[PDB]
Amino acid sequence: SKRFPLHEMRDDVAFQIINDELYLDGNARQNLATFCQTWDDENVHKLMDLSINKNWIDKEEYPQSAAIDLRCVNMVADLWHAPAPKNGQAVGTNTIGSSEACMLGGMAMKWRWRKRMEAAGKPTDKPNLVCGPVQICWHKFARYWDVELREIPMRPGQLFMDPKRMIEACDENTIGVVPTFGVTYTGNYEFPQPLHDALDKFQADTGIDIDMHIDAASGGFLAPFVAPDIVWDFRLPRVKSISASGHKFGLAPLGCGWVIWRDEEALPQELVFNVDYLGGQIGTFAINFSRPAGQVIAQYYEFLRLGREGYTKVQNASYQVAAYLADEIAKLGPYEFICTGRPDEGIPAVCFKLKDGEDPGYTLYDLSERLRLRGWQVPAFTLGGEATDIVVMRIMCRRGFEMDFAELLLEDYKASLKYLSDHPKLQGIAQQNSFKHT
Amino acid sequence: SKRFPLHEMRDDVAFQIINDELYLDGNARQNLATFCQTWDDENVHKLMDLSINKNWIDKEEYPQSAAIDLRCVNMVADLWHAPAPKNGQAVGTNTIGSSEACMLGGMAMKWRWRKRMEAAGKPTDKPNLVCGPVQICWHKFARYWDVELREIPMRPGQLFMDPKRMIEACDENTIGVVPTFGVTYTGNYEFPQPLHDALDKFQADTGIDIDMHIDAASGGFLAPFVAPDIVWDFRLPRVKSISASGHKFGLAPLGCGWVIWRDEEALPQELVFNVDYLGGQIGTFAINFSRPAGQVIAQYYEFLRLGREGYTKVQNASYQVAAYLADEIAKLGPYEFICTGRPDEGIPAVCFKLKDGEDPGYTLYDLSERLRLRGWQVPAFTLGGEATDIVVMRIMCRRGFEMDFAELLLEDYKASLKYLSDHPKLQGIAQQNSFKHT
Amino acid sequence: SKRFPLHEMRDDVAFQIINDELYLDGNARQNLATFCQTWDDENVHKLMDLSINKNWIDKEEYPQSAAIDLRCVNMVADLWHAPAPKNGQAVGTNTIGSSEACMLGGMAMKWRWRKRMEAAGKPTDKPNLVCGPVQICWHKFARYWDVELREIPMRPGQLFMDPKRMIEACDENTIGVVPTFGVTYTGNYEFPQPLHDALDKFQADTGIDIDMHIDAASGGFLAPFVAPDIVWDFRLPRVKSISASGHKFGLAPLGCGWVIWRDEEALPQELVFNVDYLGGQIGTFAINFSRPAGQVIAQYYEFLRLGREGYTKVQNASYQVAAYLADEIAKLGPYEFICTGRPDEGIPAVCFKLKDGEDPGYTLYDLSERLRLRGWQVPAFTLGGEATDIVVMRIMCRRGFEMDFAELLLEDYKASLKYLSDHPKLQGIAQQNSFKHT
Amino acid sequence: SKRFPLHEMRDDVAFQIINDELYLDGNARQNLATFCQTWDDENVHKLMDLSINKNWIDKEEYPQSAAIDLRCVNMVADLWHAPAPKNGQAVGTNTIGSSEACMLGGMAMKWRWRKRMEAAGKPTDKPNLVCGPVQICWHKFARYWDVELREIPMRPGQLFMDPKRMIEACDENTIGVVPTFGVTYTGNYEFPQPLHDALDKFQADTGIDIDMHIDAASGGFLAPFVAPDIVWDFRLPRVKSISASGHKFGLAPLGCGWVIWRDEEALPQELVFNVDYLGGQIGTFAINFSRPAGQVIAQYYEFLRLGREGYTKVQNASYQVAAYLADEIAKLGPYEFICTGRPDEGIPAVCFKLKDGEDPGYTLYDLSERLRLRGWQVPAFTLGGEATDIVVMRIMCRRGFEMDFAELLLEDYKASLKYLSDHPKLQGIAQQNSFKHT
Ligand SMILES: *[C@H](*)c1c(COP(=O)(O)O)cnc(C)c1O
Ligand SMILES: *[C@H](*)c1c(COP(=O)(O)O)cnc(C)c1O
Ligand SMILES: *[C@H](*)c1c(COP(=O)(O)O)cnc(C)c1O
Ligand SMILES: *[C@H](*)c1c(COP(=O)(O)O)cnc(C)c1O
Repeated sequence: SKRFPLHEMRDDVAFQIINDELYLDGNARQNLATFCQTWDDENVHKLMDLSINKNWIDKEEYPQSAAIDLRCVNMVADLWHAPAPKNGQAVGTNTIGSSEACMLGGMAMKWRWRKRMEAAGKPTDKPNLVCGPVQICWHKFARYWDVELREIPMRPGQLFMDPKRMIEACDENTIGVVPTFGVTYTGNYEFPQPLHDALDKFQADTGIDIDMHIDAASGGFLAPFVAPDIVWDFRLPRVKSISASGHKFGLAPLGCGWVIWRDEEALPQELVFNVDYLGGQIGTFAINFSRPAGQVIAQYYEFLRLGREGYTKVQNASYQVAAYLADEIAKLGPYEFICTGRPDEGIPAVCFKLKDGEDPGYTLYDLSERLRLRGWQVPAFTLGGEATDIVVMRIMCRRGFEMDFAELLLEDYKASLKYLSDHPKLQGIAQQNSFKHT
Repeated sequence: SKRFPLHEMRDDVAFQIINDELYLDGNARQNLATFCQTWDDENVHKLMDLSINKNWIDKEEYPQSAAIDLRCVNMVADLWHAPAPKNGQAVGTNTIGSSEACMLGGMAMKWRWRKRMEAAGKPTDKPNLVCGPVQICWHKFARYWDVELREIPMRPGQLFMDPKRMIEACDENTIGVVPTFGVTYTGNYEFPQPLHDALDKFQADTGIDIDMHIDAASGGFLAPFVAPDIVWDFRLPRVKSISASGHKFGLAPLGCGWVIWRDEEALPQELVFNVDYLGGQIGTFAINFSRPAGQVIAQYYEFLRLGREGYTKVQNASYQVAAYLADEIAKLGPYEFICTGRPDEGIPAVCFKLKDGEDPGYTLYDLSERLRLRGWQVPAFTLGGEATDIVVMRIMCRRGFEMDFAELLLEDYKASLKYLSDHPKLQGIAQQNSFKHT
Repeated sequence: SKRFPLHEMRDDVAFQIINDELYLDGNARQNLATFCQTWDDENVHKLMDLSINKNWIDKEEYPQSAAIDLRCVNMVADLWHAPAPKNGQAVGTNTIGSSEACMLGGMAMKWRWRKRMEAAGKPTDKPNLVCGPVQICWHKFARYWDVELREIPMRPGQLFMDPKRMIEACDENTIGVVPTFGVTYTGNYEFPQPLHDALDKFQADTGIDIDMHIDAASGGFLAPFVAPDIVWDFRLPRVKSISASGHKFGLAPLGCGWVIWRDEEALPQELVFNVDYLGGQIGTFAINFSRPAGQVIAQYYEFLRLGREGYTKVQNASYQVAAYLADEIAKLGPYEFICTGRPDEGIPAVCFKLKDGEDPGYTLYDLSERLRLRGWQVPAFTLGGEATDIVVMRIMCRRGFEMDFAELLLEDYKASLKYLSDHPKLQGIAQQNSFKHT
Repeated sequence: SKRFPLHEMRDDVAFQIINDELYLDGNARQNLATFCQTWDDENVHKLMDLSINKNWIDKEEYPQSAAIDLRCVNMVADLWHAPAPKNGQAVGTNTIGSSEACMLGGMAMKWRWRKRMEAAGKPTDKPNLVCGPVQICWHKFARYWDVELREIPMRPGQLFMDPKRMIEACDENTIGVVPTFGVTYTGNYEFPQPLHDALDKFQADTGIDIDMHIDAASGGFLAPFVAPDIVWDFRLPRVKSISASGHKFGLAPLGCGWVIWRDEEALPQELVFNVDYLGGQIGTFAINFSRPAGQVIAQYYEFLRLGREGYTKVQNASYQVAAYLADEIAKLGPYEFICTGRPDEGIPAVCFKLKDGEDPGYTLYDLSERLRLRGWQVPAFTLGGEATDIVVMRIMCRRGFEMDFAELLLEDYKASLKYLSDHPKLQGIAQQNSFKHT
């Protein structure tokens, strides 16, 4: 049970035991809380099966996996408008996910800032990072790398880091600013452009030059296709690096993330380690070492098969569903929407709360429980900062969640409302927050 | 081939294109350089295929995957003699590999050390780490977390960190010592026991109490089965944590690593982050967030199917082949062996060099090249520290590399020698280090 | 939107669309309400796949499928102690399920009765059928064939047809008595032996000769293996026919039923239809005509693979889990058990209710809902007969639901109780019967 | 050796034994006697495999299977011009085949009649059913439900139920008329419109109001696509119900039938039974209960993939081949055709007999045997009624039977004729009817 087994067991019996237990896991098709891919593609399955033993770090034994990874780095860099590479190869790396990507970005950000302060003869004893309602990976970064996290707290009417409060927290100890292009909590984009203008003025008034790292975990694979006019990437001079989750809207299977740097200068060479290989040593900047290359290969398949044309069609379908749900749900209760699935505002999500004062006879926690009985997982949870007095419901519309599935959700939603009305004693009982990806 | 594709392509054409390219990767069956699993098991393939979308961090949607992970943690802790958990669950976590596991162990060391010094009213801005010929992940750890790496260099006579030099580098700023229970370069174990005795005396003399973290990337899944008497794990009081690679001798597919802590006190809770889940929040101490659970499930399959009984047989087979090759190769040239595949000395590997002042007409680099033309990748490389000019050949004997495969290698080895003798001009031409996992 | 589609679409697109929505169906591994097979066997999947086009009624084109069906009929007849047939072939047939099998048995009863009456110059326009708490297929039989259904009502302290009330309902117009060897509602066996004794005495006293048809939908593939001493089958003279569901404890996949007659005399030939075939016409007594032979083939696979000893082990495991749950659940509340998974009393099920006048702060309907939120479907429903006031919870233990899953259920059971205790306003809200197979 | 096996057997041995004997079944590709699907589609195989455990009656655990079934009901009703449903859902149900469907239609018909007679103060103990050369399922219906079958006999000139002889058999005890829209014996359609006009006149002259149930086992999925203007469905007032076989020209795998009622009024609610489900009770009118939902899912796949335009193409291909064979075979002997594969007269079949008084030196029975030696099963059999002295050959052209298969059949046909000519003693030897689906 708790001990390492003493004796053997027939291969097929062991497989039989485990296979039967796994049916206890959900298939997530009715899970509207997660951001990760849950759609099945036969080709992706075959590519992953073929790559179970392909070692991502062994560029000697698996040269083509390595080659494909480099093409991916170039493509993502291009998608984000990185300046043309002098050597023809963009500066970036594949990672397990946005978490590792963000940490690599954070470290580079801290290193640049440090070397800069040292060149000015200033102490590098107490660095700080300015950001909004960031995902937990940034809290780990601040803690693990001894950096003071200056999180602009959420607050009624302004659930994001705005220019004014951002500047209020910036000083010579700020290694950089991290806008979240697709806030986990709500689905809305923190727009880098306005923040960028503020940083320019800041330099003009104080001489302090601050860089940006965009945590585009979700938005990095959305805006480029459905809202190209939004300027949030390398088109902005201060953006030295950007990270995103391939396994979210990048459409790759779980285990794929990306981080790109503006140019060679943006990435401190002190953070790159050379590794010997027969064809010459190659530098790597990663937290991991041995790991499978299947997700990189699957990511490439998605790029090759879809292109901008196909990604636009896929993301457009998600936004269409999200907008549909936002419009229909609005008609069923006294709700105040925070996100409505608009391409120009954020990701394909619907986030709302009960209007202040309004009491329809149930909280969102109660509604979430009723829906769970219908098989749906629609997360309800309290926000942070100075808005912890707010309870919201967030619906994520991923690939595979078609219009007809949304129609069914609406029927169950209405059925859940009718039930809550018929049984008033239910109101107020549900009090636990669901998994919200952070 | 550099920019993100503009137009889409037929799914099957995209697959066909990538599939054809992948034949350029090797299958590693004749690669005797890598430590990672290269053997195919139909059941492992099925479990992995079933888990492509199972999110390791989403304990809510995939509860059984989470349950299986916890069983593995307990089993590994048991295998390493961890003290009985007061709450029934061992303290530890699954990782992508030994690199992440080592970083988590390192940070824990750094944190325990901190609170130790602060308590004793002493500064904490100049920490250092004492170790031997460690794998690159530790060099990354030192650089990324600003810790002074005090690596005891290899030298003709002792290519490992010995008790004497270890104490010489130890002081009040030593956050801990890291013995490598299975040195990447040679395959030999750095025995923790002697170093442990030295650490107790160091405390009895200076009052300084230094702990250890065992990097058992390879050895953690070897000694427990074929050399139980070697005391290197939690049986030693100073060992507060141990890490190992499941995808190496743990026999799991690429993407699995483990780190276990002696008990709750060994892991600073300041490094643990809580995440909300409908069934209550759960603490996680990891660098990654979203990622697939298939490797954990496959690891469990190996534990269940093999048990101590099955692992002993698998590892015994490897040691058998290693010892055989060591015995037969010694008869082919003037060699000095560093590792001969002995269960009591290290892992299933053969490592040797030409005897000092002995020129047989070829270097090990030349031999490696002849073998490469015969399909084998047997790495030749220079050591580090004060042995920088020593060239060695290291042969890894993994699951799948059976006796008849070793017999073929010997025939190719002898043929390579005859060719080198018949063509003296080849001597000294090859000079590049092969991939050596570090 | 729901009209017959106008245009064609790509084969793989249509499949993709349907495949994706099928995830909305459950996998039933945590459904403890159904009696049907939910376990998966690769060999069964292969046999079914190979038989997709094998026509059960076309004995000419698919002679081996026909041969296999006949072997199954002989094996089932043998299992139920049917008298040895003169021509070497038992009288009986495969069906889609117990429903069709019961109707065939019902028609035969009605026919034997009619002929009996006609021979004695008695009217045949007012036939009735005596039974206990039968599954809905008998209510369908009564209505479709105009037979007065005399169902002995369940009542506190006697939820089954007892000898006394059975006789009270019998007369000259009774076509037969249907004991239910495994009552759907509770899982308990209605023992034929005592009822048979009553029918013998009834004949001796009134001259009325009444026969039985045993509805052994579940019990037919249980008692023969774990309680062979229970005399419920053909060993009893009045039992003219027996039916059972191969897809329940017969372990066959959905779509397999069986009905066996005592001998040629038990099956009126007026009900058999001869169909022309090259090798000679063959009689058929069935409601269906064209249909696949896959389930018959799979049933045969189960017979050959397991045999008596195999089935005994499979059923024994289910009885263990059931007895275990009954034993453990009793310790968690003021319950009165109706069925506790004892082999000598019924099927592997647990059925209970709250003790009269006892109020633990919840109804079983509330507990069922809490368990649903934890992924389990454990049906709670009101009884039939004259007990539509009593609410019970029934747990079915099928193949695949092993001990460890039962342990998990207990953990969730206890967790549900605690939640109900900490939230008393939940009491009495839930009030809808779950699917209970009738 | 016919008993229930005693010991277990290795799963692989049991599978091997059975797999090897199944090769004794034919693959039916050269069987031109059957109406059922014998074509293989990988997507249908995948869908069926995924649905092995999906319980058609458990709408609670398998809600999507249930929802898909309802879509199919609506689509088939639309295809047959059923009046728009007030509640949005057509009245009808999936069945295992046309046999069950016909019995359901038959019972409903008997009930509607009974209600009418009771209100009229007339006896209801002598019901009769008027029909033509119906398939065996109606003979079963008549026997099982005690209804007098008034079958208009086949006779030279008219091998079907004509208006005049239909009316001559109709009286106040007639529960209805059953036209066969695709006669099993000949492939010819019995046109409902002419019969309908006759029933209109019958009511005008006698006040006796008689309805119809169309047995469109084969024609129900043909005429709507290739002969839209044939008025045989709900477009006709007296048509209260229609049934058809999905596994015949509906292109679904074995185990799928359909029966649709004109409206709620056409279906006596006393024949519907309610079943409890967590989401509310749902009524069912079926003979069977538990069974797999795979065929329903596969039928939906065919509807979605093909649509009206696709079915038209598939059906046209079969008719093209039928017409081709009819035209060619006529040039090979003194034959009188009954069916020539015309879309406006019937299904894709070829039916013929030897001209009266003509003796080419062989009977169709002899020709059939010769073709069997060449791998073809082309049934030859005697008709009934007043044509008991007429022997015909019927060739069915199903999906998969391409033009080149037909060309091969013709070569073998010619070869068989030559052989018969060279061996005159063969004439008259063969005298057994083949399987003809009835
Ligand atoms: C999901 C998310 C992350 C974490 O990315 P992973 O791929 O899960 O490691 C980081 N930031 C934001 C804003 C996210 O939504
Ligand atoms: C292989 C190795 C590592 C790195 O482990 P990964 O599983 O590749 O991350 C670390 N330390 C040693 C001693 C190793 O051999
Ligand atoms: C399940 C059941 C039936 C119906 O059997 P099916 O195989 O679903 O047709 C009939 N009687 C009893 C007692 C049952 O439990
Ligand atoms: C084939 C046929 C039937 C029987 O249909 P099944 O799907 O085999 O139950 C009934 N009537 C006619 C006219 C048929 O051709």
